[PDB]
Amino acid sequence: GQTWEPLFNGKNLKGWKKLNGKAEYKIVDGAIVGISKMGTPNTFLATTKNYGDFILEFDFKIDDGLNSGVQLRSESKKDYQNGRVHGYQFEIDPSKRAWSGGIYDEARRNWLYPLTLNPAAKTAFKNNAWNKARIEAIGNSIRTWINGVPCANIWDDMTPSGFIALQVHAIGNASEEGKTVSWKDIRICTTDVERYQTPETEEAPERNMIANTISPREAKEGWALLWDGKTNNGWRGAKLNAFPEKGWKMEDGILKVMKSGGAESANGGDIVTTRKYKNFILTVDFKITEGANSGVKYFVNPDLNKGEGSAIGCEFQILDDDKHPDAKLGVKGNRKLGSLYDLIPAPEKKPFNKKDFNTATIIVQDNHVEHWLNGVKLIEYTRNTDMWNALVAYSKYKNWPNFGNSAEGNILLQDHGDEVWFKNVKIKELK
Amino acid sequence: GQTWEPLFNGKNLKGWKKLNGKAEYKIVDGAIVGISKMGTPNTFLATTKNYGDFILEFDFKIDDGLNSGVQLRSESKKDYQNGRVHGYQFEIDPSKRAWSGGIYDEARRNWLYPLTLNPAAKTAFKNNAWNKARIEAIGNSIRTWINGVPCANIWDDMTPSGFIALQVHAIGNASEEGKTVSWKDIRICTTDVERYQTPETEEAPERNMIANTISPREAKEGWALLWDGKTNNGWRGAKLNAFPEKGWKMEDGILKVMKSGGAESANGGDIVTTRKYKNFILTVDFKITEGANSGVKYFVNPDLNKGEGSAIGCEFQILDDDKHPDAKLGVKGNRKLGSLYDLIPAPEKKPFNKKDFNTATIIVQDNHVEHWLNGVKLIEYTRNTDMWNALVAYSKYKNWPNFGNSAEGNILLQDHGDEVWFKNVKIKELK
Ligand code: NA
Ligand code: NA
Ligand code: NA
Ligand code: NA
Repeated sequence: GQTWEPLFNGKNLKGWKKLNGKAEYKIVDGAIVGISKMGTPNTFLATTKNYGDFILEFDFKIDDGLNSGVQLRSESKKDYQNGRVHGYQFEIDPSKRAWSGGIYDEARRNWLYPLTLNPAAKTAFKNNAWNKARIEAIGNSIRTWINGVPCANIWDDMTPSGFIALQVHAIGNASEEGKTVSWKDIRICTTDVERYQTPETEEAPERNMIANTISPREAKEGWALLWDGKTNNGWRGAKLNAFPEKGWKMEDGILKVMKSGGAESANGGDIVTTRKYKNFILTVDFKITEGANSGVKYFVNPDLNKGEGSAIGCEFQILDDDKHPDAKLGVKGNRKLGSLYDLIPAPEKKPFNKKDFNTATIIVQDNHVEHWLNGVKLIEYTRNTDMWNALVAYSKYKNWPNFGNSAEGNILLQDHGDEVWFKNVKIKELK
Repeated sequence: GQTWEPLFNGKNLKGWKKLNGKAEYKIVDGAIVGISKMGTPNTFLATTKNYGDFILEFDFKIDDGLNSGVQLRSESKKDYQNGRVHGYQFEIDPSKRAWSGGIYDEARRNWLYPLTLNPAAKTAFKNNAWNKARIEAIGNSIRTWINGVPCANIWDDMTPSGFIALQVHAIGNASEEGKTVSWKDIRICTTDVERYQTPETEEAPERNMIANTISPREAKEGWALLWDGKTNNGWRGAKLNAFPEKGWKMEDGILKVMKSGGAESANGGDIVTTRKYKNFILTVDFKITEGANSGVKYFVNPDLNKGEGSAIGCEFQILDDDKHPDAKLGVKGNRKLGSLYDLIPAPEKKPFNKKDFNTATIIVQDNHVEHWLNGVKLIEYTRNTDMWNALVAYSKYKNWPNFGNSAEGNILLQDHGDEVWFKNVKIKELK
């Protein structure tokens, strides 16, 4: 049957090495017990072997008010932060936050898969009890389970192989000196991994960490890239037959609208998809600069505006609400980030992290439309209704016949003369 | 079993008399054949007997481009239009309008039950073929069927007994000169009518013609009067504790708002229900004067406006679109008759008969609302939505917090200083 190799023999610490911190690892009833300390940094008991593709299993228990984790495909390099342990980590969190089984990129990218991405896994961890963990690291796929509950699922290629390590996190208050985290029955399967892998029917939804790519899961699910992360393929200027020769830069897997005078579509101009879409889920990652303005448009007719300014369509406003003057204009905030520009305001409380990339989601299912920001629904509307047409009649789009009522339209990225970054521009066409 | 009496014996015209016009009635293969003429008015072949409660059955055929009908409980009085045949008539309509089986009040009230009130019955009549008809006139209930399809259902007490007559409608163009209508197998049942009557499960929805009353059907169906047709009971001034002492008159079963300077709620002021309603079907019959303005409001809070003008609520606009200046003042006609005033425009083409009474219907089912005019849906909307709140934010109601979003409110009739008539103010409370 399945060939399992023990990583810990229940007797001694053979096959392990302590890195960074000076916390103790004692053996109590066939379990590795990591003991908290004071004045020492994070400690890691790392395997003396590197593992690429594997199925890892271990039992774990932790004192409340303590944080722990198990490093996967992790490294310690003398050239990077004096051998500080970095890489994927299976979170052990007994706090009310409840992100156990989540993936944290230790001393590197930080949170990759927090349990906000899969909230039903928050109930998996049993406080002050033994918990059974399973990790499946197969190619670029890293998946985690706690007590049979799927927790995290990331698609990433940064480190294909590295060590497994047990974390004893540095403590801050005196009230946690002898507080322990314990690991037992640590075993690994490295032979016939594909024979014993968990099916796609019993996993957490995947998060693809490899910018501007379509994972096998995303492909099976009907996703395609609108931007390939390298070329202007699939895009043209709204009023041009080809891509603009200025005002748009592509570098480091980021599609950047250039900073100019902040004027509307006066630099390189807006860019549109070279094809039309009907029903879809459109996802766009964006990062703004101070006082920046841009937007994601859909139901676009690139031939309507032959004059100055932005091409005609419905818009997912992108803005620095704190600085850009347009945020205070319009009616009851209908020009702030995430709004249906000049029509429907985004709520006052929205999950926006101005220092990082944010994800815009636009869903079109015939007449039904939704705007999401970082997995939270902002607005909901229905075109081809008495309400829609009446609302459009009061707006900036009052002169456009049958505005936002057509089945098909192009998707657009706006030039509002400010520096805005884009990546992971993907589409899932719907029935 | 059922006792049937033939109205036509198949051989001669014994039991019949020709009234008004001079068109011919010939017998062809056991059928009465009415022949169209020229220069003669409508002709009626009337039974020499009067019938009150009965079940009438006949087969009928008509040439296309011709109009006919069968008179029920009808009269011919020397004191009434010099013997002009008047009364209920079963319509025979081969035109695209398709109101065969509908009830028309010949030389009296005109259309009582057009097939606008039961559009599924429009398919019943077979062109250039024989059609079976059934009429059940039982007390105040007059119901009709064509080929087993229920067509019309009226509740009326104007004429409990009269003759049955076959109509040869006066023709205008020479091309109709020869054209005929035929009626065969004309039989009547006057004995044990209740034993053979069609159940309520197989009829057209009823229209009650008896002003300010609740028919047995309406009562069973949960309808009640908001105005009893005689007293101010159930009504008070919007800003008063009692009914206004001026500007509102009750006479002849009509509720009248008096003509003054055309100012908004400056005469007797608006009148409101002394009760609040939640979910309902509200019906109002109204008649306007030239350049008149009024309205039916719902979701009313009589305590919001303590100043000048109309009380606060959503409004079914009542207006003379042709003359009143406010018709040109909205956004894309949102202040014209039937509109949700200043919010949602009624369509450009609406069934409004400015010389007669018209029926306004307002349906509230929690957040969902509809406006109907004379059995035709005008607009439909949903409050407590992003679209609603955004649309309200652009309107005259932009300063009212949570406008039109409350479950309950009073129903109001507007004083807009013009002469407007009301009757049949009824409500069906919903779950
Ligand atoms: Na941790
Ligand atoms: Na914008
Ligand atoms: Na007729
Ligand atoms: Na009005």
